[PDB]
Amino acid sequence: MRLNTLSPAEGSKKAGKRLGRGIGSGLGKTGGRGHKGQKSRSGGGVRR
RNA sequence: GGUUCUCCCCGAAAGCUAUUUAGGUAGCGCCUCGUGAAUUCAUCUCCGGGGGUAGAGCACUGUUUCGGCAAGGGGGUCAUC
Ligand SMILES: [Mg+2]
Ligand SMILES: [Mg+2]
Ligand SMILES: [Mg+2]
Ligand SMILES: [Mg+2]
Ligand SMILES: [Mg+2]
Ligand SMILES: [Mg+2]
Ligand SMILES: [Mg+2]
Ligand SMILES: [Mg+2]
Ligand SMILES: [Mg+2]
Ligand SMILES: [Mg+2]
Ligand SMILES: [Mg+2]
Ligand SMILES: [Mg+2]
Repeated sequence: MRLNTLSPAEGSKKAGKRLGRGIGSGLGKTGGRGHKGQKSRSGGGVRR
């Protein structure tokens, strides 16, 4: 127990998705939106 | 139109329905991750079923040719009260 030996529970912290950061990321160009509809646009999508 | 580091595992759709809808979107179908559960599911063999397609046929609804039977047509001639 020193200020540089404390570590979080396992599974307690998970990295966020980061869209549009290359091929390898698995989340490049389109960023998980597919091609070219209303739902791909910034602000795009239909009301409830 | 563009969307910037890496590796591992799985892996579609371009259909149906609706839409001032048709290059948009929503539910379902197909993809993924998780949880739960029945020999649940597949192929083969044997058993039980309904069919009206392929082929065929011409009783029926239609169509078609030839021959006998000819109803009855129509043509001559006299009649034509
Ligand atoms: Mg990822
Ligand atoms: Mg990908
Ligand atoms: Mg694009
Ligand atoms: Mg399109
Ligand atoms: Mg789309
Ligand atoms: Mg805008
Ligand atoms: Mg694969
Ligand atoms: Mg179909
Ligand atoms: Mg209808
Ligand atoms: Mg039968
Ligand atoms: Mg038939
Ligand atoms: Mg036939």
